[PDB]
Amino acid sequence: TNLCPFGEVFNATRFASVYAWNRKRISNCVADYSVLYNSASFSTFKCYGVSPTKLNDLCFTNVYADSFVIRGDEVRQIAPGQTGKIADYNYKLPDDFTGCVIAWNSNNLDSKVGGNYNYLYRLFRKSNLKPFERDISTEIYQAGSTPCNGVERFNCYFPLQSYGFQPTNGVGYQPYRVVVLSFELLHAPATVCGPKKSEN
Amino acid sequence: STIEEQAKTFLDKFNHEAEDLFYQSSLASWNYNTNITEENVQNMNNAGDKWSAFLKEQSTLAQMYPLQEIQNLTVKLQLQALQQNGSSVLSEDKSKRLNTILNTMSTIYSTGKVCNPDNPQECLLLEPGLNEIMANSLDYNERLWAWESWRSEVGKQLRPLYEEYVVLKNEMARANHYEDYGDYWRGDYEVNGVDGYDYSRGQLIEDVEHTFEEIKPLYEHLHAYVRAKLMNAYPSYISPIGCLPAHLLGDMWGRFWTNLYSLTVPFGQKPNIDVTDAMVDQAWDAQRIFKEAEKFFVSVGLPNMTQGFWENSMLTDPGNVQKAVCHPTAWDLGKGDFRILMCTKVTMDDFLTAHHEMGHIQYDMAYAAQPFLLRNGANEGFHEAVGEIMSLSAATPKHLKSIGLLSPDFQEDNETEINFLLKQALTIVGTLPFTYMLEKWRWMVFKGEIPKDQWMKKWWEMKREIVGVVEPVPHDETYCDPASLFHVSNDYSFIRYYTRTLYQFQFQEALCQAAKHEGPLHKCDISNSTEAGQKLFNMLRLGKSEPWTLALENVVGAKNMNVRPLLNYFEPLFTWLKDQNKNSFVGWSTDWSPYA
Ligand SMILES: *[C@@H]1O[C@H](CO[C@@H]2O[C@@H](C)[C@@H](O)[C@@H](O)[C@@H]2O)[C@@H](O[C@@H]2O[C@H](CO)[C@@H](O)[C@H](O)[C@H]2NC(C)=O)[C@H](O)[C@H]1NC(C)=O
Ligand SMILES: *[C@@H]1O[C@H](CO)[C@@H](O)[C@H](O)[C@H]1NC(C)=O
Ligand SMILES: *[C@@H]1O[C@H](CO)[C@@H](O)[C@H](O)[C@H]1NC(C)=O
Ligand SMILES: *[C@@H]1O[C@H](CO)[C@@H](O)[C@H](O)[C@H]1NC(C)=O
Ligand SMILES: *[C@@H]1O[C@H](CO)[C@@H](O)[C@H](O)[C@H]1NC(C)=O
Ligand SMILES: [Zn+2]
Repeated sequence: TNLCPFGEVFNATRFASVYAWNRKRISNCVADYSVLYNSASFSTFKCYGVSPTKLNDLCFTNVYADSFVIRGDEVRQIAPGQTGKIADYNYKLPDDFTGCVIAWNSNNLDSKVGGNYNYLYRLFRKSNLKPFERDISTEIYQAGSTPCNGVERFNCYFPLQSYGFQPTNGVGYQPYRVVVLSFELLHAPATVCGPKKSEN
Repeated sequence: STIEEQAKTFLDKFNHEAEDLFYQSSLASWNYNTNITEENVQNMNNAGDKWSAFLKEQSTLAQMYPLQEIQNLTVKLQLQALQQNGSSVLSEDKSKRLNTILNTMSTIYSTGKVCNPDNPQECLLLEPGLNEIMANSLDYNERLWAWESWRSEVGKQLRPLYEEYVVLKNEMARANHYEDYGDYWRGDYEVNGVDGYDYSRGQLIEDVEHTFEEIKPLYEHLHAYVRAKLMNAYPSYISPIGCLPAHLLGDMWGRFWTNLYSLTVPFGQKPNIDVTDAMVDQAWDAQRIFKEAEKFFVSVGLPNMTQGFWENSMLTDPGNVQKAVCHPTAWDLGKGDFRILMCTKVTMDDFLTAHHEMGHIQYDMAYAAQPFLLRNGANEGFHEAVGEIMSLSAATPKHLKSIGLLSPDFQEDNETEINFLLKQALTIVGTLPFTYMLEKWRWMVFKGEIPKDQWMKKWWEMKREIVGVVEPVPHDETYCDPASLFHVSNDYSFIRYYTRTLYQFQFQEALCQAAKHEGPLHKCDISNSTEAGQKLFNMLRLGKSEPWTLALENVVGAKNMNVRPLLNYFEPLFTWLKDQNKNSFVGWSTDWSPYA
């Protein structure tokens, strides 16, 4: 009765582009974090502000699950205090992040011979994202001093680019699926508890 | 926003789009080279056409960021590589013309064939026909007929085209702001705007010339030793004080003296060390060979091959399934995808090649994090120098003992080592005057310092003067003997073989210094030395982002090409050669010729 639906998140068929990252609220359910944490599945499992092992002993007000695909060598940017194209322009974790970043190689699912180009990322932006901000706008990015209208297009750029995932790419270029679990602690009744603390 | 930060935004967009498009062409080309079919030819050319067209447009766009306004030298370098114009400076009538000259010269060479004067039906091509004569024949007249027929039948065809080629190429170079086509080629070594590491195009001529002066003693002594041995093999045909006849040198040009080993081996009773039989006894296959090469790089602190390397490489001839192109090649496709294509056989030769080729892969992997256009050797001589030092370590008896291809109770004697160093020098040292002299003739022709009616006169004057080699029959200006060699008639610069050769021993000396090697340099194995691996890696990872003078200084502690490490490698042979020549003339007189 009301076990948290992590399978809906981790085993989801479709994953979002990182610039349009998907959020799922996790509420009113028990969560065995240790079933995930003890998985040969995951290549990254890093927690911040919380101990990965004692997760089953904690309660939280709300838990959020952000999910998206990025390049293998961009996983290091899904962490507090990072910079780079993903951290600055796509998905930004705050310095005081409490939660876990989970990632696994999805070359088998998200690559394709000739290349899968259906995943995008923001390449250009006037400024950096604030933590947990999402920008899905598509205004032309102006890098010069001349404007971007309908005759002048010099030093102007469409802001989103496609990843290109071919199965033969090296590990750093292969697609990785990412789930960021946010453990939120309000002054309010908990709704998500480990198995150890199941009597709310 | 400044022109520089506009240029960096343009480069961000260039890099993302370039890497994927280059990758697709790399894939198509891979598919052809591993599976020859008409269909895959088409894919390869389609993808290569798209890549070329993309580079043409990007070059046009990059032209809008003037170099004046760029401080950041990592940005300036990328822009520099993008706004090079090459043959596009020419009109399209001239550009179409020079391409025709190029393609005619190339086809005249690869289809050139000579026929028995008696029988107009027994004909030979350069490969395998003439080369086989020039490599194995001991008959003065037959070697002479092959040497002369090639140059008179193919060379005379090339002569009018090469003169025109010089004019157009020089025009291109001037419209690209170079003095002439030679100055254009020396640009690969140029460094500007990096304080204390700059290097001018003209300095290459002097540094080549100064380093050659220090190779002359070793060369002269090798020459005199070979000359005495050749008098035994061709009794009435060679003066003990004159130049070596050009058709007796073991290949069509004397480019290497490799195939004189049988005639000049110091100690014919001592067989060379060849672990081919041992590898067959121990049931080695191609996989084992490349696993051993992988072990060698890890032992010095370098990474393993990637998982993709093992899944996607072609390490053996696919034989009855597909047709493949079997030249050993190290492929850097981009996007973390590194491969080797090699039809490996279970021989000592292929064991050593695998180390060589995998050294290219190590270079490629170390500089993958550099921006796209900076992923390359620090100049045209670096990659091959990295590959060659890997064969050096891997062929030493010390190394082969360690891996169980020589018995733990094996010992190197004086005579085998001298045999080895002599063989080495015939290839490595013998090509250096050849390579220098040939390029000097081209640099001077491109500068307009040799008038057309003296092309062959000055060619053979410089052969006699610098190389110690004399034409067996006189040749007038209807000949174009330099174009009788692939690189000349196919438009490839040649000094790279000189600079790379010096680099490789500079690298080895420094790396062996770091591994605390003791004894003669030629015996050094850098395995298990992470201090040597780290010194190499500090240069490898630079790719093309730094001056080659700095990349060199990272390995060897100096900024200059330097022949002393080469001379060091050969020191035991030098002293030995000096003793052998004690009753001989050392040097030569230009005055003697076989036809005087
Ligand atoms: C390279 O050549 C261009 C001019 O050649 C044309 O443009 C190329 C991009 C290519 O498309 C060729 O086929 C064309 O023939 C030079 O462009 C000049 O740049 C200067 C600034 O330095 C500018 O003032 C001029 O207006 C340009 N001239 C023209 C005719 O457009 C460019 O400078 C050359 N690059 C280098 C490095 O020399
Ligand atoms: C995803 O599926 C596998 C097998 O189908 C299952 O064992 C695993 O626990 C699932 N993941 C989650 C988070 O439920
Ligand atoms: C080689 O090309 C042929 C096309 O005729 C194709 O049938 C075959 O599958 C290819 N081999 C490989 C290994 O891709
Ligand atoms: C050059 O630019 C790159 C990327 O913009 C930057 O990392 C580097 O610090 C810059 N170097 C200099 C000397 O400006
Ligand atoms: C390197 O070290 C290992 C273990 O110390 C040794 O067995 C091996 O033979 C060494 N190889 C060389 C080439 O020194
Ligand atoms: Zn090589």
